[PDB]
Amino acid sequence: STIEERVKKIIGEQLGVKQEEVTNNASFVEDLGADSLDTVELVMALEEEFDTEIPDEEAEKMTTVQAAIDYINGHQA
Ligand SMILES: C[As](C)(=O)[O-]
Ligand code: NA
Ligand SMILES: [Zn+2]
Ligand SMILES: [Zn+2]
Ligand SMILES: [Zn+2]
Ligand SMILES: [Zn+2]
Ligand SMILES: [Zn+2]
Ligand SMILES: [Zn+2]
Ligand SMILES: [Zn+2]
Repeated sequence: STIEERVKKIIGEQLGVKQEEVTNNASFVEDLGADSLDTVELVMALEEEFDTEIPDEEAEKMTTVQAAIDYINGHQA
């Protein structure tokens, strides 16, 4: 599985959303129904899956699926 696939799987699982709905340009809050808890638990799930830290100032701007994919691809452990 590619990093795109693994990031999308974690997002779908954390947010209770179906894969077909996790499009690359989807907004976590505006398309995938993320509530405030979801935002911190999603960051935590990505950090744990990829063994990487995400600074909160960058999480605040990480508002789409592609933003999360690009962060993870760009910070490989
Ligand atoms: C706990 As699981 C179904 O993402 O391996
Ligand atoms: Na795919
Ligand atoms: Zn899984
Ligand atoms: Zn849905
Ligand atoms: Zn949208
Ligand atoms: Zn951690
Ligand atoms: Zn940890
Ligand atoms: Zn760890
Ligand atoms: Zn951490």
